[PDB]
Amino acid sequence: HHHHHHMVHITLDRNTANSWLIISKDRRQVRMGDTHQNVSDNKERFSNYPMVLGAQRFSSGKMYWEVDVTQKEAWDLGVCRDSVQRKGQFSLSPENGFWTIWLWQDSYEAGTSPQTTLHIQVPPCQIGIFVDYEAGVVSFYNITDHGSLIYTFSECVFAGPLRPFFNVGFNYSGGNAAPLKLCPL
Ligand SMILES: OCc1cn(-c2ccc(Cl)cc2)nn1
Repeated sequence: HHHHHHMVHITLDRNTANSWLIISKDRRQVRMGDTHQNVSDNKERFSNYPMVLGAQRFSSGKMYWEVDVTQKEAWDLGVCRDSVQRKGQFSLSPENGFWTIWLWQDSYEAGTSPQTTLHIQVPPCQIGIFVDYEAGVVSFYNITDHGSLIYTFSECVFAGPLRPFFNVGFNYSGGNAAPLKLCPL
């Protein structure tokens, strides 16, 4: 792909984070804490899952960023509507305002309803995410495998501003403590 030139500098929004997340001072890394991180509750925080949004909102144009997932067992990445549900249980689907892929139990899947099996020969250490607002496209790239395509959502009905979306996943196993990191341009 040749999307690298639409690179944008993404930072995480502390106020949206689940209360167990630890966001780095530069707002470029997030990981699961071993306890509640001593923050007040608010209507923006994801309550049920270890999720956080980017601060940036996109309503036009072409945007590209990269996320490091090295040595994680589970995570979700992509974009979502600014107005997604924050509280209670929900599925990651375009009907609920999410355009995402994930790793879970040694398989990669796209957040369609129902979910779609992905075919990845080279487990990614870094994922590239490309959004074309006008075209209604979200695409995912395997940076470890020379930028190979993972998945394209097309005919997307965004229906509002978009925010970068992150889930560091649960760490029930003790093997999923590693952070998500926004990679430099
Ligand atoms: O480290 C064990 C661990 C804790 N969590 C967890 C689950 C749900 C929420 Cl809302 C917050 C944290 N996941 N794994």
